This record gives sequence, structure tokens and C-alpha cells, in this order.
Amino acid sequence: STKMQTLHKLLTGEVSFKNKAPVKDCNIVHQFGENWATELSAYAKTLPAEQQKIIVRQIARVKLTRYTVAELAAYCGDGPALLDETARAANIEQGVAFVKAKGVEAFEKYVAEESTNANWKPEEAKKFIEDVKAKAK
Amino acid sequence: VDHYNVAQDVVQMLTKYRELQDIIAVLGIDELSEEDKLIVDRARKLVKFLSQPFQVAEVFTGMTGHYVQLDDTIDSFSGLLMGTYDQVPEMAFYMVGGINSVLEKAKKMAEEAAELEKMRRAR
Amino acid sequence: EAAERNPTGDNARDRLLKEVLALQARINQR
Amino acid sequence: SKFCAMMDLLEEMQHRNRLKPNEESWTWVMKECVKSGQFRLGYCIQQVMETECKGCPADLVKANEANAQKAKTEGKEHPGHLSQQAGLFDVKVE
Amino acid sequence: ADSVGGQQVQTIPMIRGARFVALFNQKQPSYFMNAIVSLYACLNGYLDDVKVQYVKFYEYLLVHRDLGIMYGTAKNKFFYMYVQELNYLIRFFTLNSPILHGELEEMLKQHTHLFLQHYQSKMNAIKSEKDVKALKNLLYSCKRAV
Amino acid sequence: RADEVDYTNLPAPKPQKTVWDDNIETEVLRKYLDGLSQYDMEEAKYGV
Amino acid sequence: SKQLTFISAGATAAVLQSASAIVSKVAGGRVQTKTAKEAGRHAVVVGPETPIGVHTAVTEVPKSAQDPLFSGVSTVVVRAVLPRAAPDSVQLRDALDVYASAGIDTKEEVRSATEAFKKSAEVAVGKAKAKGVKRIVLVVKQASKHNCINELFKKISTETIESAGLTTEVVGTAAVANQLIVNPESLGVVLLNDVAATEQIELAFAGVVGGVSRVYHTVEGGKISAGHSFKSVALAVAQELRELGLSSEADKVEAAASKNPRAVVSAL
Amino acid sequence: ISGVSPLLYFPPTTTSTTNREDQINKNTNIAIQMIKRYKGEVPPHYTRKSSATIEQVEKEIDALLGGAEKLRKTSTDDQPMDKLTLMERCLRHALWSYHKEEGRYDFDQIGRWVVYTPEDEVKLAQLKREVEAKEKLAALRKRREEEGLPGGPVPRINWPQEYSSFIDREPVVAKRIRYDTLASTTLERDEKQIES
Repeated sequence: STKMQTLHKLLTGEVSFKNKAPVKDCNIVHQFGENWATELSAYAKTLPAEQQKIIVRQIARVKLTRYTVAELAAYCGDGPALLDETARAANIEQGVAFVKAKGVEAFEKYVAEESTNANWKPEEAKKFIEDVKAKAK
Repeated sequence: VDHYNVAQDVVQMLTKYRELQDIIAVLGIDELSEEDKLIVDRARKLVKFLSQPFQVAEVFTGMTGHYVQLDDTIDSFSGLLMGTYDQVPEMAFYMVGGINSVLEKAKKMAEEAAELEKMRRAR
Repeated sequence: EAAERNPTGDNARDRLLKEVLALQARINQR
Repeated sequence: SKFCAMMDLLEEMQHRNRLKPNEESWTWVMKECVKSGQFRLGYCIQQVMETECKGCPADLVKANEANAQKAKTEGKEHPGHLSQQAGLFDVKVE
Repeated sequence: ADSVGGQQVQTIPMIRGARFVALFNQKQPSYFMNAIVSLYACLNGYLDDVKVQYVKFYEYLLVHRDLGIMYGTAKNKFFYMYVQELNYLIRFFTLNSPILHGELEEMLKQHTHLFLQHYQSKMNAIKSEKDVKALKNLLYSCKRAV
Repeated sequence: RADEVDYTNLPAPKPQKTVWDDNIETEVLRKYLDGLSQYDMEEAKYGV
Repeated sequence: SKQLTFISAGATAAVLQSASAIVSKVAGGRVQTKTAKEAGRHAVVVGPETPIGVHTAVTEVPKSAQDPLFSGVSTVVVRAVLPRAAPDSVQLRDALDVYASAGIDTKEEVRSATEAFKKSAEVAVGKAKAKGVKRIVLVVKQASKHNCINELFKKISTETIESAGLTTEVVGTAAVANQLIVNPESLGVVLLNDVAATEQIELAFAGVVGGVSRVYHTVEGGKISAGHSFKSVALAVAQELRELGLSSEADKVEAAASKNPRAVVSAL
Repeated sequence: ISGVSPLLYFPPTTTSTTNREDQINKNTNIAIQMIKRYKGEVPPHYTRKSSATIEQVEKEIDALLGGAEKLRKTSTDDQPMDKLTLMERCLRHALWSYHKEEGRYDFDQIGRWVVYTPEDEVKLAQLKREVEAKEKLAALRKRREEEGLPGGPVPRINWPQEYSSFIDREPVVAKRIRYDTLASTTLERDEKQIES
């Protein structure tokens, strides 16, 4: 109960972090956990409609904030709904350019290292590399 | 760092004055050299400045209490150590707060002394 | 020559010190 | 540091056991200095070998000189902050 | 013991003892090489013209940094302060040995000459309200650093 | 059932001062590189 | 007859061609569309890069184009823009901070920066008074490098706002961006110092709002539209046509932007 | 670095076709403008009362001093000087000051005929270190360009370690972008135009 209450207060902005750090998806995952969104969604059902709507809005805004300011400015210009697809397209274009510039094996190794550092799943990395290769040819 | 250095210098000066008290009581203040004389005077001023009346001591003392700030204390002690207040009368630091109060008391003492000397000369 | 050519609490404390020193000098003169 | 370990061993042998090091030990030390690239320690060991043993190996001396010249050419003759100029009030004493 | 109530006469033993006393002050443990080098310098009199209140700054400059390289007056080959591995060589061979004696003496002479020429002159010339405070802070920082 | 979790506490991200190689270029541009390192540390402590 | 001045500042040829096609199709040829690099009125600037001659960089949350996530939010984000010289020449925002360290005189630069900051503060306080808010939020990057430009901006902005009669709260960049993106309803009027970080934050805010057209106030006196994406450029064109005096065309362009942001030209 | 990032980091590579020549031209323009502002105004033009060349003056001085070589006598530094020695010192000082201002840095002769103060000696040492450092840096950058490595300096950083240490990804991304841009860019200026 205390975890859900603290998460709701933090999302509402009533209570800030100890160091007044920005309320970001990364920090929320670090503190509460990976399934914070799901657990909060389950908990909110025991709250009036207004509180549930506020929880949903805050969760969506946090998911949007998960991106960086530069990425949001570059890709979110046409809307948050299209932001994800724009970011994916930009990343795929960058991968295609890297492949064309520095072969294929080097790109594979670089993508592997990038996924390792970024905590991307092996399946997601394989999907991305296959997609960029298909786009190239 | 300023606080630390000021504290260390104050402790060293007080220790030196304590050591020199014995020589003073045996040979007299005149026997000591000029450097020792300056150290003695500064140490006495520091000792009298360390005194501080308390707001709950009105009945015991009969004077208003004083609240002093850390920065004010450090600055005043640094100045006294450097010698910026050598000409100030020794007693002005007794039962007072900050350097501002010290200077005000010194001004009051000087005015009273001038008035008393004028009256004496008139007599 | 080149250096010459190129170009409040502390003030209150300095003023008070000057006033006290002046008072001491005046009483000495008296 | 292999050099430090070997010097400590030599001190233990000579002082706490009364055993004079032989030329083989000094040659090993000079080889280690050359391999590490410590040309100054190589010079010092060369002087020590000349003083006590019957000279320093020419191959090791030449290797040390080559390493020193390479460092000089590349610009690593001495540290950088030492070359940096600092005034009386500029020294950033930590 | 006799100098309690009388003017002192600056003899070599008194000067060296005062410098040793100033050196003994320290907060953190000192590496054997730096310690022995400083003690040897004070014993042999490279500090006799150095001021007691500035011995700590002198030692800081001699140990943490260097002046021969900075002023382009380097002449030694292997005896340099930044080579911390010379400690075991010093342990093996006494400083009073032909192997290191000359280099050590040359380095000490160079450092002392540079310090007296440049830093101590400025220190003595300091005349201001802020420069004096900065010098005091620097001296204390060196004292509790080395 | 106690000692569960703090929630509102985030450990401070320990910044690491960028280190440059020892070279003549490094000596020439010491001031600029040091300023870049200081800016990096300030950005790390301020978030962005 | 009438002329619309299209300016490109870091914009893509695709977006520029889309804007040209949209304006041509909507207007029908009554108002010509000429391309230039500087203007004071009837001007639309496409691209993240700030154009030349703009001192105020205001943006708001239009009611019509409110995103469902950010429905009902009302905050005015105004960025102060210093005068822009040629790209090769050193910009004022950097000169004012580097010449101070170098010892070079910075009197004319300081005066120009003061004029720009005063104009930006006047616009911000006017917006705050119009909205009825009592306190505005100043945004300054806490970078040690920008220890002079930010100081001057804070001094001038707070002086002007206190003279006007409103309150000022100073903040950095990361925290203010996070607040504006998570809980923007807690901020009424936010002024930003002239920095690339502030520009990027403003662009990100405009994008996350759902696509909006920013307003730039130039030294010549006036308002010019600014966009960076297809939807933002479409909204800018609609606002420009509305200013020219075309209401039906502006409404059609707004509807096309709301419906099909990436292909408004084909949608309408 | 808790939390899966939306995207994987890639080299920005925004300097696809930004020629080092254009970058150097921009740097030269910036330096020219800054130096002009620092200097203020070019000092007013001066008309020579007499026309002569530095080489001609040096030749004349050498010829003049060659006739008195036998007369010239060495002496201790602290002892009083002779007329020949004084003329030699004054003329050489002026000539070498002119040469050093022009750009001919013969430190061997400068330290002899121009250094008379410890301040002068310190300035000479600093100038010599600066000149040697610039020459070595130019040679090293030439070798780097020949090797094909990026002209700009690069720090010694373990980006995987930085990723592991950092929680948020935005500062790390910004740092990587800045350092990659620095590596791609070349910090060189048209010394010809600067000297002109």
C-alpha cells in the first residue's frame, strides 16, 4: 500500500525525491521496479474515476519523458503518438547509414555492444538488425 | 578552512600566552620582547572576547543577552589575530557580542574617558 | 605607468573603527 | 611493479641474509627495466653494474638508449604538470 | 632550555633543529623516499636559508611537483622526485653513496636556488590585505597536505 | 514485516572526471580540456 | 498581390516543399510565396534553427490543437533570443562569456544583450499579466561556462519583473524541463535564457504538446510564425493565412493538420 | 542504467561532408575578428624617414664591428664596459628585438643579446616552450592526418563503464555526442592569414 501511495504522490508531484531529482521513467523503474506501470494501473482501479484518469495521464507523460529532450524535439514535432514511429525510423536510418559506411560485421558487433550497454533484449536487437539489413537490401 | 585555521591560530596563541604568564610573573612584562608583548595583548583580548552574556543571564548579570553568528565570530577572530584591532582598548571585548558591539563599546568608553578627563582638567 | 593608464558591512565596520580611533586621538589631544 | 618486487628481494637477500647479489640478478633487473621502458632506472642499474659488477650489457644499454630517445621524440620525456608553469598563488595545493 | 628568557643566537644546530621540528609536522603518512630526501636536505643545510614558516611549502614543491623541469634547468638522469620507484634503490644504497649522492645534491641545489630566487622573494615582498591571507592559507594547506 | 524500501531516496550519480591522454596536444589544450571536464562534471551533478 | 516570406533555418527540403505545396494549394495563387532569410511580418520560418532578427521566441498551447494527454494545460514558454550574426561570426551568447575571460571589452555586447533581455522580459511580463499569473519562472543553464550570460539574464529579468510588480523564481534546465513535461499545469509563464538547451527544450515542449506553431517577435516589431515538423508548419501557415485575413483557409489547414499531420497537403 | 532505452546509441556523423578546409576557414575568420576587437584599431600608418632593409642594416653593423675586433677587449661582467662592447650590445639588442618581433626566433642569439633581466629570461623560456610545443603539435597533427585518425583530440574513457555507472541516459548521450563532435572536428587555423 505504501509503495502505491508514494508512487501516486510522486506522479502527482505532491512528494519529490530526496535530492529533488527529475521524475523520470528511469528513476521510477530504479526505485519501484520494472513493473511499476502495471502495478500502479492495477492499484488505481481501487480509486475514484478522477484519480484513475490522473494516474493514466501521469503514466503516459512519464512514458513520453522516458525519451531525451533532443529526441523529443527532433521526433515529437508531429505528435507524441507518432513520436515512437519517428524515433524507430530515425534509428533504422542511422543503422542503415552505419552499415553502408563501415561494412556489416562491424555494424553487427557495434549493435551487439550497444544493446549490451542499453539493456536491450537479444530478441529486440536481432529484430532491429534484421530490419535494418532488410531496409538496406 | 577559514574556521579551522582561525581555531588553530587561536589555540596556539592561547597556549603561548599561558606559557608566557609564568615568565611575566617572574621577570615582569617589561622583560618580554615586543613580539611576546603583542602576543600577550592579543591573547588577553581574545580571552575577554570569548566571554559572551546570555539572554537568560539578565538576573545574574543585569545586561541584555547577545546572539552571534558563526561568520561574524570567524571574521572578528581573524581580524583580531591579524592585528586589525590592536589599538582597541582591552576591556572593550568584555561581555559583548560581535565586533560591531565591540567598536560601539569602545566608542562609548572613549567618550566617557574624554568627558571625565575634561572634568578633571576643569577641577 | 601602464597599470595606472589601464583603469557594505565591511564599510560600516571600517567607519566604526575610524570613529573609535578618531575618538582616541581626540581624547589624547585633550 | 616487478622492479620494486625484485629490489625488495635483493634488499632482503643482502641485508637480512648477508648474501651478495651476483651479476645474473642485476642483468635480470636491467632486462626488466628495458622491457618496462623505464630508461632512468635502466641508467641507474647500468651505473650500479659498472660500479660493482664488470660493466653493463651493451645490448641492454642500447635498448635503454633507444627507448629514451623514442620517449624524447614522442614528447614523453617528463610529466606534463611538472612542465606546466605555476606561480606562487597558482599552485593548486589540494 | 637556556634560551627561555634570553635572545637566541642563530647557530647551525639551532637552525637545523628548528627546520626538523617544522618538518615533523604532518597529517598523513609520508612516503619513505620523500621523507628521507627532505631530512637529508635539512641535515646537509639546503634549508639553512629557507624560512621556518615556509619549510612546509618548500617540501610540498619538492615532493608533489618539481621546479627543474618547469624552469628548464634539468641535468640529472635518474634522480627525479616523480620516480617513486627510487625508494627501494635508496633502501638498498645509502644516500651517502657515489651512485646517488651527486644527483641528489645537484637536484637539491637546483630546487633551493630556484625557490630562493622566485618564491621566497615574492613571499617576503607580499604587502597587502589579500595576498597575506592567501599566503597563510597556502602555508596551512601545505602543512596539512604533506 | 519492516525494512521494506525507502522510495523517495535516489543515490547520487557519482561523477567521474574525464581523463585525457598525456601528449603535447594535451599540454597545449590543458585549459580547454580541463574546462570541458568541469562542464561535464557540472552537467552530471545538475542532471542535464 | 500579397507576399508570404518563407525562411529556412535547418529545415529539410521535404518539409519546405510540403509547406510550399500546402500554401499554394490552399491559397490558390492569390498570395505569392517568396523565399528569403529575414522578415518582420507575414513570415513563416521552418527549421529548428532560430532565424535572424528575432528577439522573442514565445509559444503557447492552442486550445484547438491540444493533445488528448495535455488537454486543458495552459502555460506560456517564452525564450529570449539574442541578436544573431552570420554563422561564421561569433554569436553574442558566446562572445559575452568568452570575451570576459579573455579580458576583451564587452560594452556594446553587454548593451545589446541587455536590450534583448529587457524586450524578452517585457513580453514575458505582459503575457503573465494577461494570463493573470503573479509569478513567472526564469530558466537558466547552471553550466559553469555560462556564468556571465546567465547572471546578466537573471539580473535584468528580475529587475524588470520586480519593477513591473510580479514575482520571479529562478531554476535550472533539467528540473524545469522535467516539470514542464510531467506536470506542466503547475507552471503559468516560463522565460528561458538564450541557450541551445533552452531552444531544444522549447522544441520538445512544442512537439509533445501535439504539434504547435511558435511565435517570434522581431526587432522591427511584429509576429512571425515558426515551425519544425509537418504539423507545426501547417499550423504556422494556417495562422499566417488567418493573420492575412483568410479564416476558412486557416480552419481547413488546421483541420488537415489535426487529422493527417504528416500528409496534410493530401488530406486537404 | 536501469531501464531499457528507446533507442541504441549511434555515431551522429553529422559532419558527412564538412571539409576541414572550410572548418579552418571558419576558425580563421573567428580568430581574425576576435584579434581585431582585442587590438581595437590598427595603429596609424607611419612613413619611414629613411629607406633601408634589415639585412642591409645587419651587414653594415657586422662590417662596422669587424674593424674593431682587435681593439675589442674582453672583461669581467661586473667590471665597467668599453665603448665597443656598449655599441655591440645596443645594436644587437635592437636588431634581435626587431627580428623576434618580425618572426625570426633565433633563441641562441636572443638570450645573449636581449636578456638582461630575470623577467626577460622567464619570458624567453615561456616563449621558447610555446614555440616548440606548437611545432611539435603541428607535426603530430600532420602525422595524424596522414594516418587518417580524427584530427580532434579524444579522451581516454570507457563508455561501457560510464553507462554502467550512470542511471540516466541523457547526460551520457550528450557527453558521447560532444566528444564525437570534437573528434570529428579539426581545430586548426590559417597561420598564414593570422601572421599577415
